[PDB]
Amino acid sequence: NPKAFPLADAALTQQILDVVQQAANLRQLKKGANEATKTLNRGISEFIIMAADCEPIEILLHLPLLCEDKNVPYVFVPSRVALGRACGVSRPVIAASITTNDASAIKTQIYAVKDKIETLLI
Amino acid sequence: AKVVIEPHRHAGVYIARGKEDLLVTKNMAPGESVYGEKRISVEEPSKEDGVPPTKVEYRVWNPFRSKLAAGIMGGLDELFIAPGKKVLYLGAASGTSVSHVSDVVGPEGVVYAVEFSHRPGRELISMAKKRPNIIPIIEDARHPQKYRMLIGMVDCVFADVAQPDQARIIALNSHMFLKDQGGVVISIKANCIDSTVDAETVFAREVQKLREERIKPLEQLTLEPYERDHCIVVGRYMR
Amino acid sequence: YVLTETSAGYALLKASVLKEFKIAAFSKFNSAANALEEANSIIEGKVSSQLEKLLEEIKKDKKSTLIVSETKLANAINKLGLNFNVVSDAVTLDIYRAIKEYLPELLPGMSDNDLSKMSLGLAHSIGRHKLKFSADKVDVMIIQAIALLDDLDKELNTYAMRCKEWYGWHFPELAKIVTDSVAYARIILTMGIRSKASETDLSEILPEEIEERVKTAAEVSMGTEITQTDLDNINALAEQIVEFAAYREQLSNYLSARMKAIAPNLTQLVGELVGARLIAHSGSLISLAKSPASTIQILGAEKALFRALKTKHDTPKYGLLYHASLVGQATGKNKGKIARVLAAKAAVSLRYDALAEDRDDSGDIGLESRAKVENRLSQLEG
RNA sequence: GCGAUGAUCUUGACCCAUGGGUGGGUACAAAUGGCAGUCUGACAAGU
RNA sequence: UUGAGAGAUACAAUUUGGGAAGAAAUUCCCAGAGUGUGUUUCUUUUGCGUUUAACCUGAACAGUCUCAUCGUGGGCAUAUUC
Repeated sequence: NPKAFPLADAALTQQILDVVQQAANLRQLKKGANEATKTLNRGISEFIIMAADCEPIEILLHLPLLCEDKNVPYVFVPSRVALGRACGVSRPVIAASITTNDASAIKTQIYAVKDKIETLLI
Repeated sequence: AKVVIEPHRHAGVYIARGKEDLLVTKNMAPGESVYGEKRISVEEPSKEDGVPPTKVEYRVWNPFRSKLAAGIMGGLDELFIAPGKKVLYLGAASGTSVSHVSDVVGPEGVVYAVEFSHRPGRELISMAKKRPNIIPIIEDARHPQKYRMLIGMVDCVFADVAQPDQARIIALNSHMFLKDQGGVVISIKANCIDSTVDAETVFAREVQKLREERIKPLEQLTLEPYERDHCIVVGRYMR
Repeated sequence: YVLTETSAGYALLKASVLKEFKIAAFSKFNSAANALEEANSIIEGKVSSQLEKLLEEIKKDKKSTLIVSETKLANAINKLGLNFNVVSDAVTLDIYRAIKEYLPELLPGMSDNDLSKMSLGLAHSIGRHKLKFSADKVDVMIIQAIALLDDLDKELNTYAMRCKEWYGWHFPELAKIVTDSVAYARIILTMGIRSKASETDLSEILPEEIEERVKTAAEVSMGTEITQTDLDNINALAEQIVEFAAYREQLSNYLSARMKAIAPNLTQLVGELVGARLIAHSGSLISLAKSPASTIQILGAEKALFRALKTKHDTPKYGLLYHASLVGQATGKNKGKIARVLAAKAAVSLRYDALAEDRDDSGDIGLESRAKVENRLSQLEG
């Protein structure tokens, strides 16, 4: 899908599934693009992870528009089953959101991965 | 009571005083809501027969949305934007900052909106069916010889892009449609070029390339914190 | 020596290097199809009609050494049978820049006004052409029409009750028997006076067991009787009521093909008036399809909902979706869950018809959504 | 060549050295006019 | 860190360009540059990372049962705490 941009390589995909998996431990995750849309409206999201092979893709494309509205970074990852399987749910997730805490123990990895994404957008 | 609106140190750019501090332009196509903005209806009271004296509408204009407003509020003495001139507005990307340029350019002026993206152009033609001075082009901004038939010429040029090759991109336009002693107004964003490094080296090599393509920057400054890490650069071509 | 590119003619400059800032030749095109295909011609590098005409007319004294601006225009004129030598150096040229500085001075009867108006009218045409849709992306007319329809029904029962107030003098005993507006207008538009009670004009309008009551009502009614001029104004008025009654039917039939035009899958899900009022109360289509499905399931009744959010009570669970037949087909506990499922798929069909591919494809993918809703409704009835 | 068949007199409100300004009703259009921040968000059904 | 180079700031003194007044001396209003003393930033010199320096991970060690939540009853202080 040429619409899937910016699309990631292998190692960044493994790192992002890891950080998502650790946030999925600490009850600090929002699942489903509906909830992620609500977090983007309420302004509480660090960033948005969206499955690139989501068929049909029409259900997803508004989120990066509102992302660059509120200046919130985003990354496409090429498979949904590893995403929702990394969220702790036994059904596919196509888009998920990470929330914001000034005392969460995984903060440094969040900031580093955000720096990778701001490298990807430029 | 009502405020009074006096002209600023460039014509077409007006300032509201004093309980409101707003940077306003001259509305010429009313009833609009570019973003659901308000409008200000003002007049000068006279004693004449016929109709009451005219309420020349002024529309507010924020530095939080357009870099050109923040360049006015940041401090400036000379400018190539005035009522009547012809401007080439490189990159618009929504069509929202175009209408303020069409306001401030006057009815005599013609604003040429440059775009190469299919999604925001539907709002460019939306603004173009509203105001009788706005010519949109969905054209490749890199190739001046692929839209030379559509456009005539302009009197000054505005660069809203912040691309690492923009020193070529305005050059093919500056060699093509701009006169001698023409005005070149650029808005370079520092972290849009590269973000691993300080901004002063980027600004120094960019003003170096401005000296390379025969642009004379008469004043360059960081704006003030209405934007973060950004510069607007004013230079004249073949001075 | 010089080919001039502009959308009002093709001009050879020899001013008839030896130049005198005049014209040697110009060959004119000016219409919608001329400027549109010339606008495609500079973009494509395409050889135009008047370009080949300008290569044909002048030759051997101004065209042995021709400088073309586009380097793509060096190849086609290079292989011309008239044996020309074509170079393209110094295209960026002070004389070439100075062509347009005297372009209202070289074209007779043209100025700076008609170049800008034709340039604007060409920019709108190539702008509609490249974006393959209209200049406004027409969706506002649904918002107009559904604002007109309810006022049409308001005039309808207004003038129907006015006709009842008028005609009650001659024949009061009818409104208790027949209550519909349209059948009230048709009966008076056929019958005339109550003394002219005929059977077939009853038969085309009413059911029979009502018709005998209208006939026995036509006997015992002893209301006032008056001249024919009033009867003329009454039948004129009833013709106006049946007239408007067909007119709002034509308006809804207009809203039919427009709703199947813009959003086919939304139309297959909830019909016309439901998503019509949702697009209306939202404001647009694109602002609606960007919304969460939870806001969709309760868009409508804003104030009772927000009141419940203030006073911390049960938030009401029906927006404008309270009128579709699927929601109206369940009972009091099955109903709200079907409503949540309904917005849970309706957001998908809004994003289907939202993002500029299903509009050209006329819709086949709300049909699956109806299957997923129906099968959930089947298990939610056991 | 006047009127109880109404004659008379008063309820548009004010201020100033024809002129000037407020005051209130109707219709129209718009609101940095009213939404802490336009619902919750993982199991239920059967055996 | 101590060396070695540069930069920021304040107080006192020194000095000058523009707007108003005066023949001058002098005064009113903006702007700049010098001399010392304090505060202080960055490259560079050197020690150090033995990498048991820190963090993350499948962890017998949450067992004398643990944890949350709503109640209830006492003690001390005068969004509570025990």
